[PDB]
Amino acid sequence: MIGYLRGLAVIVEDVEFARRLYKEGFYGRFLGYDKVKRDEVEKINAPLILGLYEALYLAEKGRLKVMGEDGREVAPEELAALGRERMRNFDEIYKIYKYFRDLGYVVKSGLKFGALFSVYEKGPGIDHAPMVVVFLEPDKGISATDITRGGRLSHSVRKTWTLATVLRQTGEVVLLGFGWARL
Amino acid sequence: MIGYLRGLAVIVEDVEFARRLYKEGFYGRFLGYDKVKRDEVEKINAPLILGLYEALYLAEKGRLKVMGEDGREVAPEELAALGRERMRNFDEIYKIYKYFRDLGYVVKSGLKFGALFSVYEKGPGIDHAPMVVVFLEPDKGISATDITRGGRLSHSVRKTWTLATVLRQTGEVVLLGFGWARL
Amino acid sequence: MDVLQEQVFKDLKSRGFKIIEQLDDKIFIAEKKERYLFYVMVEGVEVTIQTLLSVINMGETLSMPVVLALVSNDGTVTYYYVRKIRLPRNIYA
Amino acid sequence: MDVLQEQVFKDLKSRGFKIIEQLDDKIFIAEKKERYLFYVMVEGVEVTIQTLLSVINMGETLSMPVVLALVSNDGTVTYYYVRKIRLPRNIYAEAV
Repeated sequence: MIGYLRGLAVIVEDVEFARRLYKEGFYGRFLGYDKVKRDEVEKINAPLILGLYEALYLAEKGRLKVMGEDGREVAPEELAALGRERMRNFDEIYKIYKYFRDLGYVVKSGLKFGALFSVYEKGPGIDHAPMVVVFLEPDKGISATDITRGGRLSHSVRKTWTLATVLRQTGEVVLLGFGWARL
Repeated sequence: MIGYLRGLAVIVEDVEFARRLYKEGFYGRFLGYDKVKRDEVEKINAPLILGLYEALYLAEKGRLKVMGEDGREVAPEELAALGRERMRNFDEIYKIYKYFRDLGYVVKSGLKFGALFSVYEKGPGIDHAPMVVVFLEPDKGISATDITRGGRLSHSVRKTWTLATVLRQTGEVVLLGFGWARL
Repeated sequence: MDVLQEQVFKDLKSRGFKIIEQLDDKIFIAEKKERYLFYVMVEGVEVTIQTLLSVINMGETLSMPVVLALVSNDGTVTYYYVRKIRLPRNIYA
Repeated sequence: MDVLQEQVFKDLKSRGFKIIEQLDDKIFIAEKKERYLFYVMVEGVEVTIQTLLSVINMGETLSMPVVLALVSNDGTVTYYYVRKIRLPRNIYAEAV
């Protein structure tokens, strides 16, 4: 159940474990593959890389034990402290990650889309086709330009996109859905 | 050279004047029209609306006299004070507006692009290809995701975009140009 | 009064909406087959998350979909639906 | 970030670059047709504007174009050029 912390990601070298993670949540990415399908997983023998949010989630659940470079176990709270040190808004972002994951959604990097997350029902490829999730940071308002920008990030003709935030008062995760209105 | 302040924009009812403003640097938009060509102007008969930054700029240049609802002149200073109080980062953003305008570039709303401004050399329309200009607000850093986002906002196949900011310490407007590298 | 907001009224009226009530600056109800709650957002004018959430909540209360009417700095109007999502469990979990 | 940074080296090597010199955490020179100054940016990791300006200025000082190597949280690499613009007056500006 082991993965190794190497900087800001965790790498799973036990291929049989790697395969189980990927076929059971589409956790991680195999180097250097992508859009790996479940049914080609068994013929893949490469390490799996997990992002820090993924690794923390799996550690919490506990489907992963993370080992550091000095051979220490890295507990969940240690992983979180690292994220908080290095990544602005880690705690709020993790909450969002966990929100979607706890409800059964596949959550992946949003970098390629210019967004926080890409969120899938079945899996990236294939098919259908990410919900683009944009983060609203603390202390930040919203304006018209944010809204059209999200519409641009969308891969739907309806220009649909989601804004995720955590309300400071309550800690509530709040998701808003937007889409173009042809009135 | 009169226009009328009505909220956060200025209306020009003198059509001959409006045509001159539009001819002399593509200031404003004719109500009911977009991307009007410089020649097509003579057969437009509609009011022209000027955004606040445009109006302020023209007022400072002595090319526009702005009248408030009470029928009194609104001085450039009063226009700026109105913008500052309603629009976050007005001063900084106007500095950027001016930077481009003082250098002879046509600076237009960025809303449709999800950006601060769209910037042309010959204008709309056209021909054509606006530069997408994204704002970096005070006290804010930059991340990989910001960069891919800008690339998505671009209408270039090279995913080219511009970041504009005003340097805290010096007041220098700084423009950075980004584009996708196919290595 | 406000030429940018006016562009929204003109636009909706041109396509058979009736304006039912203005609730606030920036907030109004209008109807074409169903009543909607409109919130005008002018380019450059930021609002807090709390304000947006409140408008969205007003919609739910009044049983009306919420529409953001986005207005460019010089009067172009674009409309987005908005809603607060209640995300169900993934069926394909 | 051992591993994420390593993904960038692996990718460039695949693309026929050679690594010339490591200047720093996250800054290096590599060469294919010309030499470039690379700066690695990891998803989620913010960098001040001053930091970026410094790197761009180094490229000017070293006479090399600057490439930002953007790395996703799970190791996918995308590259952008960056430069400081020196915007010329617009020759096409209409008479006023």
